[PDB]
Amino acid sequence: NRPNRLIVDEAINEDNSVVSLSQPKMDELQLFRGDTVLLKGKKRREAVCIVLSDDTCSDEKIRMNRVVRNNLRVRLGDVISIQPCPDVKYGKRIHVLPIDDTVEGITGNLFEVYLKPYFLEAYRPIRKGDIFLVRGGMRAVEFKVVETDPSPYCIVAPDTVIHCEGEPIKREDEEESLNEVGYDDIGGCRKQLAQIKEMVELPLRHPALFKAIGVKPPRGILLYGPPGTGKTLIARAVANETGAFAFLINGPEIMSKLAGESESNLRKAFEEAEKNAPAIIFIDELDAIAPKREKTHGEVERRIVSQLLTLMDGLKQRAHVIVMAATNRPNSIDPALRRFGRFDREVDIGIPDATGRLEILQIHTKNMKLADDVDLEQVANETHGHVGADLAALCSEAALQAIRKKMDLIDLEDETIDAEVMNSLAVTMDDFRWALSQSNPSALRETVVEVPQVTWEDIGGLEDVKRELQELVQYPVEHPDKFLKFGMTPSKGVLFYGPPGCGKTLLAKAIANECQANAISIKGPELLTMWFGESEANVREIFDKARQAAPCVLFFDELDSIAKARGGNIGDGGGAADRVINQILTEMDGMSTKKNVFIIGATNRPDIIDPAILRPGRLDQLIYIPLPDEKSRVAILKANLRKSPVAKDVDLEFLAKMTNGFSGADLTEICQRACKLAIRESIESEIRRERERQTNPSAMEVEEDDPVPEIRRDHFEEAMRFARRSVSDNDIRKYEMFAQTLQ
Amino acid sequence: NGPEIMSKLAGESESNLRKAFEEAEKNAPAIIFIDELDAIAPKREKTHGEVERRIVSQLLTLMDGLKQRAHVIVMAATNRPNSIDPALRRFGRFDREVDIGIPDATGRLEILQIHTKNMKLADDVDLEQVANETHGHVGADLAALCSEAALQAIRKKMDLIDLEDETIDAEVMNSLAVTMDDFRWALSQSNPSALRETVVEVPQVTWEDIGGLEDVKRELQELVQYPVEHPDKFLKFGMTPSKGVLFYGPPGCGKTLLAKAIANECQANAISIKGPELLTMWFGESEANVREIFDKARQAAPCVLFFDELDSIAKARGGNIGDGGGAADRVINQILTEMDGMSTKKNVFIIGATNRPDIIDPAILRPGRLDQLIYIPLPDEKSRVAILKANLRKSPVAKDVDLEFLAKMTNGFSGADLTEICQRACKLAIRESIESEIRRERERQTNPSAMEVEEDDPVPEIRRDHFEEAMRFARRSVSDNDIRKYEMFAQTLQ
Repeated sequence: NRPNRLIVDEAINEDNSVVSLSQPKMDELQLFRGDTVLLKGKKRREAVCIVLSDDTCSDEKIRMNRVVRNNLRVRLGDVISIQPCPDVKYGKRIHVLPIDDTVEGITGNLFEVYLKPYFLEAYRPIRKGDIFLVRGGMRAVEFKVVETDPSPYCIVAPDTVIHCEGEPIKREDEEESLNEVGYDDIGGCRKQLAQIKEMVELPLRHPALFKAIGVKPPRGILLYGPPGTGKTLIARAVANETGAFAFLINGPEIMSKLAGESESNLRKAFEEAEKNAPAIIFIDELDAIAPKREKTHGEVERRIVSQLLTLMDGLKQRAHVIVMAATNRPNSIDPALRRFGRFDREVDIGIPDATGRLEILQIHTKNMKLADDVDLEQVANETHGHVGADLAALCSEAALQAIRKKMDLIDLEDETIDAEVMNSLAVTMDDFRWALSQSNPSALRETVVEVPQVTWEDIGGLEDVKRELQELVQYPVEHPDKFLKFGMTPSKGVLFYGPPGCGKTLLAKAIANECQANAISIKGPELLTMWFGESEANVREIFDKARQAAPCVLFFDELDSIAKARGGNIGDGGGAADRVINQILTEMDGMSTKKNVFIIGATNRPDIIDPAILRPGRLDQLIYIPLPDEKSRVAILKANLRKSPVAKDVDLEFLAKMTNGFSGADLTEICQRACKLAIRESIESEIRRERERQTNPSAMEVEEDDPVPEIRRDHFEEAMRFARRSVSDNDIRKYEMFAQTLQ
Repeated sequence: NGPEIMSKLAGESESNLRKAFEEAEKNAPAIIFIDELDAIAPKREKTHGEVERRIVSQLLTLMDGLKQRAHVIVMAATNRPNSIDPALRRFGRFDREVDIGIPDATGRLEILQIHTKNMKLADDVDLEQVANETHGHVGADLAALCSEAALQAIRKKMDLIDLEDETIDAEVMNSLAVTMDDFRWALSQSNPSALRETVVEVPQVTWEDIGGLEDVKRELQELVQYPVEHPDKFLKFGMTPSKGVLFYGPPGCGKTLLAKAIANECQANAISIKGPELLTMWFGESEANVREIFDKARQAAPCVLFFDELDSIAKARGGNIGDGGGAADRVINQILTEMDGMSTKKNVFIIGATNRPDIIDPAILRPGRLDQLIYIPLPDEKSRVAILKANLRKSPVAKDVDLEFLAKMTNGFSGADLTEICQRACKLAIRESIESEIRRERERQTNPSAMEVEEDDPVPEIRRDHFEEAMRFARRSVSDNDIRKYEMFAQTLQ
């Protein structure tokens, strides 16, 4: 609705000093011809200069020299706030000096060769930060701000004095790129970024607006996350977007200096941050300054931790200063800092999922010059355990092997052709596959949080189980009003039991997928690790994480692992009590339903699970997953072969008909054996025909007809010739007895 | 400020601490506050160095030089008592201690009031309901919750106003208010900073929450109520109070629901400890913590210290046969020691509970200890009526359903089973309501009837149908063999 809130679009006058008009808009403005109009955009950098060299284009979209997009803006679709501010002072003059592309060739004076013919009767109505193109030649070189005799911008005049003693730069350009980093650059963490924005942007932009209510803003934020996730870029991008100041503190850099000099820098940091407008302080590798005091032994260490604490306690809320710190884990710093008034809010970064890795590949892949076969999606999905720095390494590896293996006899010779052939250079899928061959991910041990994609199309039947699940997880998160009306206490668990590998792990994920909620899976080996290692404190981390990421279906399978470890039902002299079970019970008893975190369990031998966990306030529910009946195996098969070709001579319904009861993994084994037979037959036929072509000197005999690009009935018939009923009837009867009489 | 003192140089640290007391002595009756004493005088086993002890010594000597003629008093803040050098916890030094604790439902209400003064609330804001459902919070979490709700209101309401710079912002802040949904959302994303600490407060459960047990009530009132009112009778007849009682019977028949009751009738605090803590101190082999509980029980008196699942450790090493050993362990020994080293004149009571009494060490039933055994039996006629009325008092109910009929149909049941029946009925009601609502919504959607008003909940309450469906799947959670075994345990108390 703001009248001067209008889009900006393409421009044709290669000189940036021109700014457009829109006569219907000029009638709205007081836009006068002369020196300058203040056209305001983002990050406070503007493109202020002479005006009215436009009205060639349509209205509602101001024509602004494209070079004022990289500056003052980012892309199209933006909006300008054009408001005149002509008649600026006439100081001495504005800086003259190039930046990047002038040392390449004759330099002379850098003013009187190429740039002099442009400050003619248009004597630079400018604003420091306006960047453009000006030359007396190839017509592509920048003109940047270096000096400032008058603080505000002016209109130059002859007879002045200029010193091109300055040198064109390039490292300065990299620094400018750091300033340039913005929301689109950082990728792979969307949900996390939204919280930081809603936390820091609103207090910053309008301080008095948030102060009027007077509620407390946050003083410090602590970011978790393994290395390489990208945390410096987040802080720099936030600072760039809020147009505020910044200050960086490196822990190792602080610790290197002398004992006496260590505190001076840390005091100066806060002092400088206090002398400016709303600013943000960043500390990287906090563990190097304030680790757990049990490890540290000395005098300087505590004498610096105390300084950090006292400085953090002297803000007073009237300075509009906020601090963010980077640390690997929460249980890695002195708990003194994790207190109110000190660091009190925490945000975890995590590990990018399949969606985020696609964004990271995109931001990195800009100069790749890819081919059609490059399927970035397939590349991203098969990238388990990588982080924001491993992907860059993978891209570099693929690119450099392309360079070498292709120009194995070109790049070795010195000649400009190298650059030329770089234009001819490209990248193929095989390069990416090969590079993925030698990729050692830096994180394959960390607990995984994400939304599994498994849908019930992946498992056919279990209708009543579907209904019960939707009752237990779906309905509560939609209509709490019904619980309020009838005063109801949600149930917080459910227990499974039945034969082995009948899809239990394939159901929990399913509900999460229908709930769009994350999921976490923990198996028996971890239970054995914390048993033998006798470290059950880890059980507090899992739950803690489950609390941060909610909702989650925390799934425990092979619950009977520890029970069977000390024998079966008879077991040892003891009963059915252990340590990890006690910690599980404690955490369950100390959890609030109002965070919507669900717990699921699984086991094959339910007779050897402690009954101490089936009382109210706990699972208190038992569900039995039976052997698949008719046409459930049909859906299982369709899921199995949906990634492999199949002919029509084979009918999955026939395979289902032949079997009279089977487990879940056995059908997968049958399909895999059929695939193995197909692969062997194809390879053998191909090699035999290749040998025929070799021994026979038929220099030209073209024949490309794969005898088996698919699968036939024969493969499945041979598979049927060797198969198992993996479960005996005695187990079925035992489960029937376990059903008891449910009166 | 402790950290402020520690930051300075070694030489400069003592000058400030001397100047503090010097200035305090130059004025009229004054008070000195030390925050985070742990930063200056921690347990010396942790500290290794020279400056640390050279400052603890200065603190002690300064503390010993008051002379009582200056009218100067000092208070210090510390997280726990076993966190400072015991030198300071001596006579002439710090000798009096006061525990702040964790605010209960009543206190959190006051904190909400003091914080909520510019909130500009609406009618629906029920601060009471907000306060009661605030377990585990402290004096700083409530401020954070207030801020979260306020700012969420600011954003979600002025999502297209506050983003534009204009004085109207302040003006719309006048139009700004807060709704209950904002508080509920804030409570959704609230992580309390204290959910593991022992709780001390007066439970509100009354005997209206459990109907029968007349003789049990009389004996309770004899054991806990009467002594705290007429010690003169004990003096006259020269009587020694009994300091314990033991329970035994089937599972979950209200044992936990009785101890609190007596506390409620006595307006005295209560503390509950369960088997998982016993297993934690067994496996962890840290029974010293057993001295903390009692210590706290001494500070907050009277208290009915309740131990349930006492047979947990007994069953852990098997049942009656168990292991080669008998019925002796470590935590039981510490319990016996602390009971033997306690004075009745502080009025602290101890209660126990268990389901399998045959596997509890008889070493604790001798005089000077519980020495009393009580059996809570299966509820008889109309006790289940009271338990039902307690169960559904937070839910609407129609008149077609008669709780007396439900009691009549059953011929003996546990305590939690009736709760399960009520919960299943509530689940059926919720499912039926949701299904009917969604079906009618789909009818309204598929039919382009732009205006068809009908607000008649088919079930804003519960009907019998739900209860007969519940009856169609119910369990007697306890078998008759257990009843006979308890009968044998009754033995012949000639």
